[PDB]
Amino acid sequence: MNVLIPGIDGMVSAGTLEYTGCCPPSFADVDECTLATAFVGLLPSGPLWDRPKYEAITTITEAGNCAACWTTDHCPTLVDYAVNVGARLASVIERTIWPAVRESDPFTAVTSTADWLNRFDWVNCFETSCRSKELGEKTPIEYMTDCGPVYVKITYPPSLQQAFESALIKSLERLSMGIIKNLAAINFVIEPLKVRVVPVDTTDACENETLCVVLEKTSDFFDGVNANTCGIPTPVAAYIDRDVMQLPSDLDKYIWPGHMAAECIVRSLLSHVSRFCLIRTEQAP
Amino acid sequence: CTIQRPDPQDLRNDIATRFSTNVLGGAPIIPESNEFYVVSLEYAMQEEFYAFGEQMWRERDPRFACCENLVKMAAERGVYPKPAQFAQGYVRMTGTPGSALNQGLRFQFGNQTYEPASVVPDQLPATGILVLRVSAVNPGPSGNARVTDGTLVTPVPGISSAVTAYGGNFCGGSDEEECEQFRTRYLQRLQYQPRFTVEWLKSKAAEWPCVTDVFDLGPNCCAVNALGEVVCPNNFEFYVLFRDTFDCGLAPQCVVDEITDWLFGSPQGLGLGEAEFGICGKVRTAAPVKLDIILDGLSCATPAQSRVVEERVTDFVNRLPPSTNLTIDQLRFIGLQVLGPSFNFNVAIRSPNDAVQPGLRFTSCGDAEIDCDYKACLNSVVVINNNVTTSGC
Amino acid sequence: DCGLAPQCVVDEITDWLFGSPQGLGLGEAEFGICGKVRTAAPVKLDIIL
Amino acid sequence: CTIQRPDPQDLRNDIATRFSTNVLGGAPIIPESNEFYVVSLEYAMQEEFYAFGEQMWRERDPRFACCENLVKMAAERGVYPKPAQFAQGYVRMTGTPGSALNQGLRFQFGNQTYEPASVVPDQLPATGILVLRVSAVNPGPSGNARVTDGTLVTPVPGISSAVTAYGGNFCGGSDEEECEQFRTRYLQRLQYQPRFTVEWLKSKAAEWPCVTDVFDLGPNCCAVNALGEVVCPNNFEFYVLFRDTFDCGLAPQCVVDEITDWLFGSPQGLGLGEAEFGICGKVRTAAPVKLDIILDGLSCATPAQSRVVEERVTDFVNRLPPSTNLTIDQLRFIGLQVLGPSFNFNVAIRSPNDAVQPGLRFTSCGDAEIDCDYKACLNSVVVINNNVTTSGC
Repeated sequence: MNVLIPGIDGMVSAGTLEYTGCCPPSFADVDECTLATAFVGLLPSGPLWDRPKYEAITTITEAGNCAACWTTDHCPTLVDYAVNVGARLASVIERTIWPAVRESDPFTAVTSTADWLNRFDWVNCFETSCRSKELGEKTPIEYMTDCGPVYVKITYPPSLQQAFESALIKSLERLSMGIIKNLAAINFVIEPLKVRVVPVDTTDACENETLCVVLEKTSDFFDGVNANTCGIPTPVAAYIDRDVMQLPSDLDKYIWPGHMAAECIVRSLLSHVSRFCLIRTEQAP
Repeated sequence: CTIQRPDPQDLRNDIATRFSTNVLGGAPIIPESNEFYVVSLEYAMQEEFYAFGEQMWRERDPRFACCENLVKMAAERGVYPKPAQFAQGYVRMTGTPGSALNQGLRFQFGNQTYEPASVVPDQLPATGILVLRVSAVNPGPSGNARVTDGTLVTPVPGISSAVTAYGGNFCGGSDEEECEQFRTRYLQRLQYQPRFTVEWLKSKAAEWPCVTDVFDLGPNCCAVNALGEVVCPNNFEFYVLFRDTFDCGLAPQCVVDEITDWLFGSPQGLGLGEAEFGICGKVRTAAPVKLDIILDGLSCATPAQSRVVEERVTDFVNRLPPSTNLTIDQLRFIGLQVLGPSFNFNVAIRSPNDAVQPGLRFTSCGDAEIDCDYKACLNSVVVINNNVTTSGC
Repeated sequence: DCGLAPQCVVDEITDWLFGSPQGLGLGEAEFGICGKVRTAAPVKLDIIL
Repeated sequence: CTIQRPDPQDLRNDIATRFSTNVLGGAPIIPESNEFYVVSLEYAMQEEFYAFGEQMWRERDPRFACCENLVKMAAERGVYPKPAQFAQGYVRMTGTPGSALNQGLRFQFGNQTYEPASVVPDQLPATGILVLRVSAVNPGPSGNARVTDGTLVTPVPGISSAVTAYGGNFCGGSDEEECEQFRTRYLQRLQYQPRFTVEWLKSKAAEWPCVTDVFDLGPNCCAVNALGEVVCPNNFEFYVLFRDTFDCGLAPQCVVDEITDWLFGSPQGLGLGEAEFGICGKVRTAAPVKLDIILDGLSCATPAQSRVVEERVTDFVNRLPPSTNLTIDQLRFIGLQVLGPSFNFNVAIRSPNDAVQPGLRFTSCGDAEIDCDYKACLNSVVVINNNVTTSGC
C-alpha cells in the first residue's frame, strides 16, 4: 500500500531523499551585479586602492549590463575596469555555457530540438508517400484526389513546432531505455506527447480478435520550454485549426501532431502482435 | 580530447603575449605597472570561466552529481527512490456462515497491526473459513515477524476473535534507500534493457508475498499455447509453491487467482498488468497427493547414513514440481550415492492405507504417475528390513 | 560454396534461435517471437568483360 | 556451537548493568553517549572472546584440526602418516663369468628406470647368471609395472644387454598419503569399532605386495540354515584384487593360498602367522564373468561428455567387488550424473556372443546377477552411433 506512480519498468512506488545541503550554485545564481562587485576583490590593497575599492557603486542600465555609477565626483582608477571584466564574465557565462549545457540533455534542450530529432533518426510515418495501408485509409494530413491520397507537408508555427519536438524528444529518450511492452509503461513513454492508450474491450478478450485500442487526449497543451534560467515553461496549444492555416479543405478540422507521433510510436512497438487495432477519433479542443 | 583546461602559468603566458602583441606593439609587460594588473585581471576572468565550466559539466554526470541533481534527471526518466515497504502475510478467520463482514478490519499480531490488502467478501463463505492476504500498517522490517496467533481488534458479530497467521510468516518488509543506494539501481539501470523472457515472468512472479518456488508446467500436461485466432504462442501458465507457508506447499485457488489478476492483468489480454500487451496466461496451483515411501534395507546401515538418506528423501519429495511422476529410479539414487554400490537398498511407493486418490496411478515399473494439478506430498517415510543379511552378526 | 549452407545447418540455427516449438521462450528469442532462418540455392553466372 | 552463546540481548543487558553499577553508581546510561559506545565495544570484544574460546576447543578435535595439528595429535597416539614407496622386484641378468661389475647398474624396463637395492657382487658368479633385488628410481605409482623383458642402460663389457624381470611384476609402488586420507584413517582408530579383528585382518592383508584392493564377502554370498535364519560366519574370510598384474585383478588360487598361509599360519589358529592366537580364516579369489556394455544415445552429447561417461563406466565396472550384481540402474545413474536428467540414454548389459557363463544369470529386469566366488569383468564398452546428431545431416 503506497500509492504507486509510473516508470520505464512498470508502476513503481516512489519516495523522497533527504536534503543534503551541498549542491554547487548553478546558472540561476550567476548574476552580473553580484560578481562584478565580487571581481573588485582581486585588486591589491593600499592607500591607492582602498578608497576606490570602497566607493565602487554598481547600477543596472536598460539592458541589464551592471555598470558603474559615475557620480559627479568620480576618480578614474582600475577598479571600474574590474567591474567591467566581472560583468563581462557574467555575460559570457550566460551566453556560452548556459546554452551548450541546456542543449546537451534531451529534457532541457530548447534551441537544438532539430539536431536531437536527427540524432534519434526519427522518421515520420504520415509524411512518406509509401505508407502502410493499415495506417488508415486516409490519414489526417492527406487530401484526396483521383490518384488516391496525397500528403501535404505542414509548416507549423515556430513555437508549436518547438514544443512538439521537445515532447517527442522526451518521449524518445524515455523509450531509449527499453521499456516492457505493457500498457502502463507505454503510456508513461508517450506521456510527454499528452495522449494515452486505452483499450476498448472489457470482457477478457483472449479469443476475441481485433484487440482494438483507442487514443485519448490527456490535455490540449504541450508543456513548452523556458529558454531562461529560472521560471516556468510557457505552455502552448497543441492543435491547429485547418481554416486558419489555409490548408486544403479535405484535411480534418483540427490536426494534432502529438497524436500522430504517438500513433507512430505505439504502432511500431506493438507491431509483432498479429491482431492489433488502433482507432483514431477526431478530438475537438 | 586534445581540448582541456590550460595550465595556469601557460594560460597567463598566452594572455600576456596576446596583450603585448595586439596592444602594446610588442613591449614587455613590466611588473607592477597598470598593464600588469590588467593582464592579471583578465587571466583571472578566464580561469573563473574554465572553473565554472568544469563545475556544471560535472553536475550533469550521474556518477558525480549532487543528490538532488540526481533525483531529477532520474525522475524524468522514471527511476525513483524506493520507500520503506510494508510486509504482507496470510490469515484465517472463522465464524458463523453468512455473518456480516466489514471493510475496516484490523488484526493484532503481537505488537503489530495488520489490515486486509485485498477486497473483503460481503459475507463469510458458507464453509465458515476465510483466508485473507493482510499487510502491516507500519512499514519497515519490524513488520517481518514470526507470530502465529493474533486477535481481532474490531469485534465483529458472529466471528471468532482469534485468528491464526497462515504459517506464521509475514514477509515482505524493508527499509528506505539512501543517496548512495539510489546511485546504484540508477545508472546500473541505464546499462540494462529488459526483454520479456520466460526468465522475466519466472522472476516477476516470485515477488508475490511469500512465494517460494515457481515451476513451469509439467510433463503430464497438454498445455495449450494459442488462445485465439492467432498463429504462434500467446499463452503462458505456471505453478507456484508456498513451501514454508501452506501445507505441502500448495495454496488454494483464492490466493493464486489474485496473482493471476495482478501479473497478466484483468481484463486479461490487453497488457493491463505487468505482462506484455497481448499475452494471456494463468498462475495455477495443484492439489496434494499423499505418498508413503518404504525404504527397505536401511536399518543395516550406520544410523548416520540412515539419517542422511531420510533427510535427503524427505527434501527431494517436498520439492517435486507439480504434475511430475515420482519415479523409483530417482529415489534409488539418493541411496546409491551415500550407501555405495555394495549395499542392498530397495525403495517402494505406496498410497496411505492402500487407498485410492484422484490423479494417482501406478505404472508397470512401480512409479507414481500424477496428473496435472496434482503434486506428490510426503506423508511418511518408513524404514523396514525383511531380507536377512550378515551386516548384523 | 558461395557461402550457401545445406538445409540442416540453418535448421539447427533456427532451433537454437527460436526454440522447439518456436515462440515459447525456450531459445534466445523472446516469448511469443516466432520465425525462421533460411538458406538459398546457387545459380551459376558467368561474367565477361 | 559448543560453548553456550547466550542470548545477545541478555548479554548486552548484563554488560550495561555491570557498567552502571560500577562506574555510574547505579544510574542508567544516556543513549548515544561515550558510555553507550564503550558498552557496545566491550560487547563486541566479549563476542570475539566467546569465538576464540570455541575455536581453541575446536583445534584439539581430530575431525576439525589443521593438518599440522592433526599430525602432531596422531603422533601421540601411535598413528603416523604413510610415506612414499618405491617399486621393487628382481632382475635376472646374464653374461660371461668373471666379468667386472660396479654399483652403477641401471635397467630400463619399458619407460621406467630401476637400480640395485642390495650390494652388487664384485664379480659375476661362475654360474653365468645373477639375480638382483631391484628398486625403482622414482617413487610413486608409476614405478609399478607388468613387464617381462628389459634392457641394460649402462653397458658393461661381457654382459648381454637383455635382462629379464624375475617374476614379471614390480609391486609396492605407492605415493605419499594425503591429509584427508590420514585424517579419516586416524579417526577410525579412536572411534568404537565393532568386529575389530575383521578390519585389522583386512588392513594387514592390504600390505601384501601387489594387493590392490581388499573387499568383504559380497551380498550374494550369505547363507541360511534349514530353519530359515541367517547364519553368522565363525571364520574371517574376504577377497583381494591384484588390479595391476592379472586379468581383472583376479589371481590364481596358489597366490591367495600363500597369502592365507602368511596371514593366519599353518596350521591356522596357533598364532604362527600374523594374526593373534585362535584366529582362523581364509583369503579367497574369484572367477571372471565377461560382460559387454552397450551405450545408446551418446552421440547426441558433446565429445567431452561422451569420453568422460565412457571412462566413468569403465572405472565403475572394473572396481566392482566380487559377489555383487551389476545392475542397469547403476550405469544409468553414472550416465545421468553427467549428461543431465532430461537426456535420452539407454544402457544394455550382454554376454559375449550370447554364450552362457557359469555363475551369471540375467534377471527379467535386465540386471546381471552374479553368484559367489565370481566377479564381473569388462570385456568391451561399445557405443552405438547411428549418425544421430543435434542438427540432422
